[PDB]
Amino acid sequence: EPRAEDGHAHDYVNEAADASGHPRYQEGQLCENCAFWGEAVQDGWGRCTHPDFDEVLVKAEGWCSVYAPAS
Amino acid sequence: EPRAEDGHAHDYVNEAADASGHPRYQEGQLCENCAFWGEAVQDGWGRCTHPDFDEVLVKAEGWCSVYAPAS
Ligand code: SF4
Ligand code: SF4
Repeated sequence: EPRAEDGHAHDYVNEAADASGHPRYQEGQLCENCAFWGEAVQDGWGRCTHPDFDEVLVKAEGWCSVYAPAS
Repeated sequence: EPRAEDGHAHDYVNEAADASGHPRYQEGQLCENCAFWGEAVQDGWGRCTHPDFDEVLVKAEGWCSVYAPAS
């Protein structure tokens, strides 16, 4: 699938540091340690199970406002 | 806490101007200059001491029909 573009859904960012001034954002929060992290695919990219990112590839070091701590 | 969406309570808008249609609205009126404002908790977002806004965060440039001027 095509790689996700900043702002895709929920304020998505390919560079979590970029989500900085977001009230919900916390240091340490990445698509990688997210409860929506499907599996890795190619060169930092992976799949997000959250229904909203079903047709794009997302980035390991990225972030979105729908972020939940992995269990 | 979570950010407050538009219409949360008392005609709430995260962007003051949007309320230009309210009888109680006046240019220059903002959460940050409101008596119920409990200051920025996060960057551009603060607390509201009004019980109807107690679970959420409100926005410095927002406005609610229960606005009260402050010093
Ligand atoms: S839900 Fe989690 S994994 Fe999916 S894009 Fe947002 S932060 Fe990344
Ligand atoms: S009462 Fe309304 S205008 Fe005043 S701070 Fe709370 S949300 Fe903003």
